[PDB]
Amino acid sequence: EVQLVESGGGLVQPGGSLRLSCAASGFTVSRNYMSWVRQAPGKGLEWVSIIYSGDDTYYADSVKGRFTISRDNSKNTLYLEMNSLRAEDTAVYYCARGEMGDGYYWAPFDYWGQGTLVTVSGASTKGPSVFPLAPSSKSTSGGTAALGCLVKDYFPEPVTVSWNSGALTSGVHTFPAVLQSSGLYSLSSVVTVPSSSLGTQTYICNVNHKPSNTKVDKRVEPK
Amino acid sequence: APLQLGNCSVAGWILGNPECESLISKESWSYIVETPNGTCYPGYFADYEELREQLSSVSSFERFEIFPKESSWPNHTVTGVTASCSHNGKSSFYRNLLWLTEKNGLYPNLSNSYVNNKEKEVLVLWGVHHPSNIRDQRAIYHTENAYVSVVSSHYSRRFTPEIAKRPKVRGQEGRINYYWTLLEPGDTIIFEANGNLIAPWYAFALSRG
Amino acid sequence: DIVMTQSPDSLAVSLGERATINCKSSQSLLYSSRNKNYLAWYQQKPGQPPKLLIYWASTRESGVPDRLSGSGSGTDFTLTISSLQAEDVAVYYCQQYYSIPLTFGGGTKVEIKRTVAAPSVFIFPPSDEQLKSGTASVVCLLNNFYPREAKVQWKVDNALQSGNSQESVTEQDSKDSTYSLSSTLTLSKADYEKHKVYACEVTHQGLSSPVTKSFNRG
Ligand SMILES: *[C@@H]1O[C@H](CO)[C@@H](O[C@@H]2O[C@H](CO)[C@@H](O)[C@H](O)[C@H]2NC(C)=O)[C@H](O)[C@H]1NC(C)=O
Repeated sequence: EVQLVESGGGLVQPGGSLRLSCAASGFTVSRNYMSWVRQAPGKGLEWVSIIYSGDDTYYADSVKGRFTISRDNSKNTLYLEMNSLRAEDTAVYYCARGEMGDGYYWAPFDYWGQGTLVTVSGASTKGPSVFPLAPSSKSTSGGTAALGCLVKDYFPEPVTVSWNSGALTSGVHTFPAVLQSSGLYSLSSVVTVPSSSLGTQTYICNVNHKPSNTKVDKRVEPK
Repeated sequence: APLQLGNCSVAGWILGNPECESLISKESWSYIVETPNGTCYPGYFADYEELREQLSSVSSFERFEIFPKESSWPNHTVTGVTASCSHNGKSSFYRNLLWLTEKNGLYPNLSNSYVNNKEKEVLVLWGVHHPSNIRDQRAIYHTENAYVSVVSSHYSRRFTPEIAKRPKVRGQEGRINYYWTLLEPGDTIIFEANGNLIAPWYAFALSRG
Repeated sequence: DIVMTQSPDSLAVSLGERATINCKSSQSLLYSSRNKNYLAWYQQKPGQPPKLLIYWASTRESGVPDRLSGSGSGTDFTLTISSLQAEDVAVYYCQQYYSIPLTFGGGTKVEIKRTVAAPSVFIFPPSDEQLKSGTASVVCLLNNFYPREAKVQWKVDNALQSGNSQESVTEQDSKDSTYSLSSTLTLSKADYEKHKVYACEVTHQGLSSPVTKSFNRG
């Protein structure tokens, strides 16, 4: 019941502004603690801002004066209008809840959002190139075949790879992307299936790159 | 002949909340009629249920001046007020408490005591301010590690105000925790501090039961 | 600004063993009024948001297993896993909701020790689609191994490669405690077809000898 749907992230140039949204259902935002907590890639968690009670606002000194938090009760949404964004602001921002009882003492973050990524760079987005990692006898050690896709040359993070529109989850391993010398990202997402179902089952890796509005569906077939 | 408090609570009544100026203490009552947050300037009222039990039925109730404002406190400013305790569009404070601050940029060590000559039980109240940041701890008391010691023949406790920025209540980031005790006839209570003390201003002598 | 410090920075114990996560605060998390300690413990599995496991230092939330428990009062707090399971592989932060700024700890990465698993190696030649563009990326795969320490060396006609290959490792699977590694050898089109034999050699604890998979066209 209690979910937190976030939206508003993506790529922004240094100095630019961006507005984050958090759709809520299962509790009243005007009657609970609402907080933003960002996490730099590969770094610890960091609190950012809050809003509570009669729309009183605290902020962290690292983003104070640049960010402004707000909310809309008729829409049941949390907002974080960001201004003068810097490179160190590149983080996945999370949506947070707390049971505001008496409003005298603080509360932890019991329910969280799934996280949206904000990339502060000026290189602009470019579409990923998807290539089939076709299986063969060199990728068949025994009674199991290995196949995947190579999502190469894109910017910025992230990309979401699924197989057969999410109907294939057992054995799928999508690896973290790597930043190559050119300045673009590249990763590979593989899946281990029984080598008997190669000629009978069709396989489609599904890649989506929101910052470039790109959606690629590549079939993988044996060589 | 019970009590009628109206809007005010016992916390608001006994602390002297300026919103309760209409209420005058009568010598006795069998039981209290409340309409219960009464703490003007937010904080924790310690042993509030215990105090309402002692104040249920009293006799020979009296409200006397325990620590005079213009004498008991040399080398300390006593006119500290706050906007959370407004009184007709003007900042004020509890009518039974004094909020002690700096004077000439100095909060000297504190010492004062009261001797129960009323030949009855004297209810004595005080508070401990918990500021919201280190900067306002120095600006009001000139000491980061403050101590408050309340000692009598039947109650001895020592408080350490910790600096913490809590959620806003009455538009205030800091709290004042409220405390009380009962002083037997012939007993002496002694207050010592160097900051964050809400010393008693009036106190109540009473016959309990 | 309360400084939340955790110990250790990475914890690896066998399945069913006993794991402790210790969090020391820069200030007492207790209130003079009552007796409740405003510390919380969170879990963060890879790719997921944090998940509150313990609030009020000791109390658990609904749905959290019993093997988890939080102890401590004052400036010293502890998360403890009595019988560590497979799905417990995650990062754990302690965070104070005492005063604001609300601050978390550095994080404690918990990992499972198990039996030595040897990886299964497969190699993928670049598809004709990428070669037409003018780039050759050979991918060497390492499905499931333990431990995570693994060396991948590229050979192009028996030539040890360095400076043109890149690799990334998946975090520990929360079911069978494996990891996975892929290395992407990015070459140009002129240098791919100029050569013939390409082979990724793998050395590991579970492997008695360096294993090599190779294709020969290009
Ligand atoms: C408050 O100020 C001083 C605190 O000791 C009291 O006496 C003065 O002491 C300072 C040195 O500490 C010197 O200036 C003099 O010895 C004292 N000056 C005066 C004017 O008394 C002073 O008595 C205290 N205030 C009152 C009203 O008594």
